[PDB]
Amino acid sequence: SIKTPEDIEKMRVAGRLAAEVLEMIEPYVKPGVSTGELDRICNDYIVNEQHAVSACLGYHGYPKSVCISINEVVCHGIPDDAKLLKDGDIVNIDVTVIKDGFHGDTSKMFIVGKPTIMGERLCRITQESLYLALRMVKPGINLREIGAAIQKFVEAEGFSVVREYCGHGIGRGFHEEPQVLHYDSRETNVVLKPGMTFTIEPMVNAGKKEIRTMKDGWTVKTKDRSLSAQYEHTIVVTDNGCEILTLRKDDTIPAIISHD
Ligand SMILES: O=C(Nc1nccs1)C(=O)NC1CCCC1
Ligand SMILES: [Co+2]
Ligand SMILES: [Co+2]
Ligand SMILES: [Co+2]
Repeated sequence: SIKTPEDIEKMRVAGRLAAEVLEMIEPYVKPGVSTGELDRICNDYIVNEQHAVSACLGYHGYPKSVCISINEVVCHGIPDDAKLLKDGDIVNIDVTVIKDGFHGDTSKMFIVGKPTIMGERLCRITQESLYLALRMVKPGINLREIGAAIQKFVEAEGFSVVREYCGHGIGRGFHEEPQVLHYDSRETNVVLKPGMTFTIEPMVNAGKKEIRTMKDGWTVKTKDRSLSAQYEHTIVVTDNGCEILTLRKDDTIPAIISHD
């Protein structure tokens, strides 16, 4: 749908909160911490300090506040008090906060302790795949073009794009239309218009594209057990570009992108 300025104002708030959860949690992502504790830290911050709520907690049956996906876990990794992070791990923490009725959805990769060459590369390339997509967002561009660009970039770096999961519209709803595929598909025919709000969250595997759902029904792993990485931002299409609503202090892309 198309958001009104009033709606967007609220999404800036929700987006900022979600981004601040990732900024706040970064220092905590080190060797020895459990994903369960990280989840608790995020939730306590969201509820007690931001006076907001995790959109993930309870969503479609999800049992935790954030999704934490380590190494080969592609997405929806369930925080676990017994799962400890260690040197070299690449970890995605996907956050979604609701505030004043609107959602802010974002994720980033954290590398624990000493990064491995491939781990740093996969994360960097993945973030750049998101950045290149964000730099294309403007009225008139077709979402299919963005998916094509992401895939082309990722595969040229020897990595694969997960097909199953995609970006999504967002607002009062967590996952609204349209679907934002991260690969070229004729199924995609959406011309961007001002006011549209959605996410871009490419999941990239170091190995093959195939994935598999684990026994908990949420955790997804690469079929070949290769490393996987993902970054995500929620944006609003502006009259001549876009505004990243979940920009962080560490992001290396501007919040307001304009074309012409
Ligand atoms: O439900 C999804 N993600 C969640 N993260 C935390 C709680 S729920 C999700 O990505 N769903 C998509 C796959 C099916 C429909 C869209
Ligand atoms: Co999800
Ligand atoms: Co997300
Ligand atoms: Co999302």
